[PDB]
Amino acid sequence: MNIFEMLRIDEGLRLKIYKDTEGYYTIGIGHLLTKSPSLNAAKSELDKAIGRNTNGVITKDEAEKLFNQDVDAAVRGILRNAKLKPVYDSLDAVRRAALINMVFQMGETGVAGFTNSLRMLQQKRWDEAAVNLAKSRWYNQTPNRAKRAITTFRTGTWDAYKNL
Ligand SMILES: [Cl-]
Ligand SMILES: [Cl-]
Repeated sequence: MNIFEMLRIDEGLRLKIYKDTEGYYTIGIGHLLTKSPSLNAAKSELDKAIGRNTNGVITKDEAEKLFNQDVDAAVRGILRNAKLKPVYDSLDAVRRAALINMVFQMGETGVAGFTNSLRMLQQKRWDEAAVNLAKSRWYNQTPNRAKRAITTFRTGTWDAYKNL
């Protein structure tokens, strides 16, 4: 198991524009297009991202390419973030993947706001951090996915993703 496989399980793969859990236009493997309520705005962002007139539909290769870019961007945002970087450096390989997952889903800013959980993770207080992470809108709105990430942080293994 690795970050790519992990996120592919959490986000799924859709080749036509769709609305995510928050109702935002998205495509591929969780690639957010726009928070705007307009399909046109979404189609236009898609074309700009792919480099062609797509008509709201892309191929698998195109989806994977956006995915690669997005993971890279997520890692780069963590490393550039003063609050995130120290946490990430302190963690093992499996838990790093869970932090990337969260950044991919909610953005650097969002994650950087979990101050208390971040400090617990850096301290290696696994159970405590897991309880604190669950007290969030994130867990209440997408509980199954949040549970998977939280279990990951708690155990340092891929058990939550094994079977999926
Ligand atoms: Cl892009
Ligand atoms: Cl969920």
